[PDB]
Amino acid sequence: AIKGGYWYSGSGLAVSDINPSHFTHLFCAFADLDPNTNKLTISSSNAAAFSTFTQTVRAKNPSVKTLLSIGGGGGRALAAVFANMASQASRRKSFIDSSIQLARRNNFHGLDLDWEYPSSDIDKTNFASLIREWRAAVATESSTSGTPALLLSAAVGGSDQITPLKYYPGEAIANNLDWVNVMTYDLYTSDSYPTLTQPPAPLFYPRGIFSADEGITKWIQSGVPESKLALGLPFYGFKWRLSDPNNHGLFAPATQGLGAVKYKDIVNTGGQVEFDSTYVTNYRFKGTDWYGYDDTQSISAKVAYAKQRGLFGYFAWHIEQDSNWALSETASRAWG
Ligand SMILES: [Cl-]
Ligand code: NA
Ligand code: NA
Ligand code: NA
Repeated sequence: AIKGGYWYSGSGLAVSDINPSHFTHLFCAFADLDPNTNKLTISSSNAAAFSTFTQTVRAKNPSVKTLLSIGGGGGRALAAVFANMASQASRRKSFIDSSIQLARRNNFHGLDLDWEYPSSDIDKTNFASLIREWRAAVATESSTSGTPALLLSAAVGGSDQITPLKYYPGEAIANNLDWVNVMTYDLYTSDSYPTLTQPPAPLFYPRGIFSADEGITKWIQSGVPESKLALGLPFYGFKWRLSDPNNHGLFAPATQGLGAVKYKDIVNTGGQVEFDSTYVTNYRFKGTDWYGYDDTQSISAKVAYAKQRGLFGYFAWHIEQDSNWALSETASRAWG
């Protein structure tokens, strides 16, 4: 049911170059949360693109649905801002009201909350209040205006490796959001694990305790039904420098991390591509350069996993990182 794609406004991909044929849902990232008013705002840079996002994409795929994403991975400061907004009923009200009005005023079908991350039992309770009040406002605004109701989603931590999932209210999510975008990636980055090559977003991780499978299982255990979970797919990976170009498998000795790299830039490298079916990851190497990332095989494998578990679907972060829609096409084809 969801073939999701995030369009990151700072990516350089123009809205008119998006191919919405491979998606059911497109997220326009990100509106900003104003710390002063606690209103959802759009930067003057984004206003023209956001205001025509939906009209533009629907010219190519009229059945595609759009949502305005709010927040971002903006560090602890942005988390603080969401946290303080969520703490008071009147702040939540400003955010709720402005988010709905902004979605309507800019022809979005929905809103996507990206608070990274609730990080206390109080954050948890406030998150539940925020989303119940948001659902209530969305149902009221829809009934009072006659306008078809906004969709509500949230992007959520995808593993205890990323953030303690105990600080999400699973039951409040199940009853109040239409689905969640489970961020099942960035588990084993080259910045955090610089001395051994890793699968950064492995489906399974039998040498440890965290994986996409662990995260999905925890979300289901936490009170969210599989039919409200969308599996996250990263369109980028991480790079390491190998100690020895001849020692180039998973968990190979590395001298350091060399950052994150878009899929489209990994494919550029050529070299040798491999697929590990135990962890479900691709990797690619040339000389001492090593990349751990999702290529078409692991994308297909993750999408098949999602479909077999009865998940709602999948989403990609983010679409500009793809190469000629290769991963987007692969994921859509895998789902059917
Ligand atoms: Cl490890
Ligand atoms: Na507006
Ligand atoms: Na609902
Ligand atoms: Na080095």
